[PDB]
Amino acid sequence: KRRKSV
Amino acid sequence: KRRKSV
Amino acid sequence: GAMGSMERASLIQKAKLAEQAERYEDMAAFMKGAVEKGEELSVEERNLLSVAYKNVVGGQRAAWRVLSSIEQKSNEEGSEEKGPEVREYREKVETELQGVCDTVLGLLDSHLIKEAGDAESRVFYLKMKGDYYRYLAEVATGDDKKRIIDSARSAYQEAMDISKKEMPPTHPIRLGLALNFSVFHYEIANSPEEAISLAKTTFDEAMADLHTLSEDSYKDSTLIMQLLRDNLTLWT
Amino acid sequence: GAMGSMERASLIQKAKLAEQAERYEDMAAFMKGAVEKGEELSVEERNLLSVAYKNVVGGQRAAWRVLSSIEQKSNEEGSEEKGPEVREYREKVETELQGVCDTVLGLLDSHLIKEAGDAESRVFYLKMKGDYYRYLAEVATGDDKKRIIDSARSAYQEAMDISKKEMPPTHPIRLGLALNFSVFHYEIANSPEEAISLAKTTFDEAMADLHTLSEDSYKDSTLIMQLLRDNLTLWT
Ligand SMILES: COC[C@H]1CC[C@@H]2/C1=C\[C@]1(C)C(=C(C(C)C)[C@@H]3CCO[C@@H]31)[C@@H](O[C@H]1O[C@@H]3COC(C)(C)O[C@H]3[C@H](O)[C@H]1O)[C@H](O)[C@@H]2C
Ligand SMILES: COC[C@H]1CC[C@@H]2/C1=C\[C@]1(C)C(=C(C(C)C)[C@@H]3CCO[C@@H]31)[C@@H](O[C@H]1O[C@@H]3COC(C)(C)O[C@H]3[C@H](O)[C@H]1O)[C@H](O)[C@@H]2C
Ligand SMILES: [Cl-]
Ligand SMILES: [Cl-]
Ligand SMILES: [Mg+2]
Ligand SMILES: [Mg+2]
Ligand SMILES: [Mg+2]
Ligand SMILES: [Mg+2]
Ligand SMILES: [Mg+2]
Ligand SMILES: [Mg+2]
Repeated sequence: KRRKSV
Repeated sequence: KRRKSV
Repeated sequence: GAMGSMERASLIQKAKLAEQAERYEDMAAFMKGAVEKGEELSVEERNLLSVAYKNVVGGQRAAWRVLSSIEQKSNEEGSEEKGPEVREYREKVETELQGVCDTVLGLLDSHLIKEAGDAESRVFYLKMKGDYYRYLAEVATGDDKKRIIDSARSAYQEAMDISKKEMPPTHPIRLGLALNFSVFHYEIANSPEEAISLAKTTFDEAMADLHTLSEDSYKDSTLIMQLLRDNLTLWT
Repeated sequence: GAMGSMERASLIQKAKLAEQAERYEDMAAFMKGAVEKGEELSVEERNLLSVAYKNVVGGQRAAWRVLSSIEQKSNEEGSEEKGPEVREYREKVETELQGVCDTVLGLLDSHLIKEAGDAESRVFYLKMKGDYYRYLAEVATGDDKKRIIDSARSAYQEAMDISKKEMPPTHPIRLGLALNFSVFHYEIANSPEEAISLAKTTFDEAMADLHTLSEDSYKDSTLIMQLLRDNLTLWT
């Protein structure tokens, strides 16, 4: 539910 | 499977 | 610097060890040392560098958000005055975070970016530059917030422009850059629409190019495509 | 020291914040600062202190074991010579670990232990002293290994003697001390039998005293009793 970044 | 310590 | 006396290969070797040991601060210090050798980074090395710092700053960011949420709670109506401590400690964490970001930005600027001529290196580094400015943007509340944000934007955009020109839509770095840039749009630049359009378009263009990939490359791309999807799902 | 200018209560407040932020190094630094205020620690504060350092050293220990296992592997017949790096980095991690242990031991010795007059504080601190000497023992390979081990032993024993005299068998600190002391027996002092007897006896004596406990105290004790049980299960 936390947006993803990479 | 690692023994516990506290 | 600190690592001036260690062999570049030893620093890399130790960065890999620190990684295995989940000692990301060490990792990052070894990689910074390696960067500071002045030689360009190989792909694996840039990956080590990115991973090292991403982890370091990822821990500071997470800590910062914990403290920030605490701090905002202590600023709510009816919240007991707890003194300066929460703000102070958030500031301390934030300063250290900014110092990591500055360090990375400093490595990118001295001199990873200028020497990165292949798209894969250049885009990678610009992505990282976008990321670290974005992490700065996350904590930025002052009169430089806009400039920090647009430095993130500008680095992302340049990385997007090169990646679009020079990399297949399925390139993990392209995908990862888009993913992050879209997150920048979403939560930094207050452009959820652009964030969603970017994540969608990126995902869809990657989809349409999956067919050109071997099974190993397929698996790399779809992994990041999934993160795009996770964000699309979250955001829509 | 570093924290000489911060209020003791601010250091405690910040130790709690760092804990929430999982910033255990900060936590430990704030608590060391608090200890260095010279005032005895309350129960909660000693708990913060223990937690801070246990986490710090727990990360170094885990990293150390990763690196140590790597290092031993690179010392196997047929293992390619990788240079000094693994040993060096293990040494670096180990040194830092020892420095944490030394720091804690130093706090216990200056002057937590001497001022700890209640069994709960005294046993707590001696347990910690046993623990940190045990962590030293874990990495000790030299001519001080025996002395380090018996310093662990001696601190544990004194803590066991007081706890046995002064604490109910179900006391979490008593139980935790026994658990650790039994682990010391098991893997430091090469006395698996004593480790098992201690863990058994401790568990059984705690069992027989559960009845005197409220539900909250019941839950605290059984939690550690379970760790005793986990070790008994592992070891037998
Ligand atoms: C500058 O921003 C860097 C991001 C952009 C997308 C992603 C980049 C990061 C790393 C290095 C890699 C990815 C994944 C997708 C494998 C991780 C995601 C976050 O950090 C890593 C890059 O992948 C590489 O590194 C991995 C290291 O970790 C292992 C797991 C050993 O597996 C390795 C992969 O096989 C290798 O391809 C992935 O290609 C690109 C570079
Ligand atoms: C010197 O060695 C210290 C060990 C010996 C056994 C254990 C001690 C540690 C702490 C402080 C406590 C225990 C458990 C069993 C709760 C944890 C186990 C490892 O670290 C903590 C002590 O418990 C205390 O601290 C906790 C902090 O974390 C929360 C979860 C907030 O819950 C708190 C508990 O309610 C409180 O009782 C437990 O009483 C004793 C002191
Ligand atoms: Cl602070
Ligand atoms: Cl080293
Ligand atoms: Mg630095
Ligand atoms: Mg070049
Ligand atoms: Mg190309
Ligand atoms: Mg110190
Ligand atoms: Mg006293
Ligand atoms: Mg008593």
